[PDB]
Amino acid sequence: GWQAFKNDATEIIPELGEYPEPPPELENNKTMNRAENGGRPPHHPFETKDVSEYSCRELHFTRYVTDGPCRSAKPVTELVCSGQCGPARLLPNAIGRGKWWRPSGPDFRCIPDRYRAQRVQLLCPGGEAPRARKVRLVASCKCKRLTRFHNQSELKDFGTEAARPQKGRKPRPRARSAKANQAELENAY
Repeated sequence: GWQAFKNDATEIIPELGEYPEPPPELENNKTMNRAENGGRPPHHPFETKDVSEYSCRELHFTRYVTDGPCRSAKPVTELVCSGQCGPARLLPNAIGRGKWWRPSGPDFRCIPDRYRAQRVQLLCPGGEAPRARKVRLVASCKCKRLTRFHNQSELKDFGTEAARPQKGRKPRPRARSAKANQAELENAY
């Protein structure tokens, strides 16, 4: 006996189904805003003081004086002497072409004037008492030219010093003499 089999063809026609189509995935944002500024500084005109009188001008200064544990309740006025003037040139004839002799050393200076002694009132804290303080400050001042004629001068000061030895010997003055002399006195007939 024998044993056989029976088969047929074979067709492969699958339908499948792999169509993955998911939704999107992104983002989109915007931006918008506003701000404000500020700037309103002060504004004023310009100015300037000018002074140039004759003679030596008077410099008025102010400062607070203090002496001890107390202090001046108010400032003090001080007068300083300063300024500039001319050589004051004015002759009855006024000449000068190409001949001179006198010195050509012009100078300028102002002379002092009456002074003024002011009294300040110093106050102390809770514990001490106030105290007065007098201050001698110039009251006036005038500008008077003056020609000097000084000379000579001295400045600086730098010197030195050196010391050296000193040896030696005295001389040797030698000399020997001899007193000798002949003489004849043999007379005859």
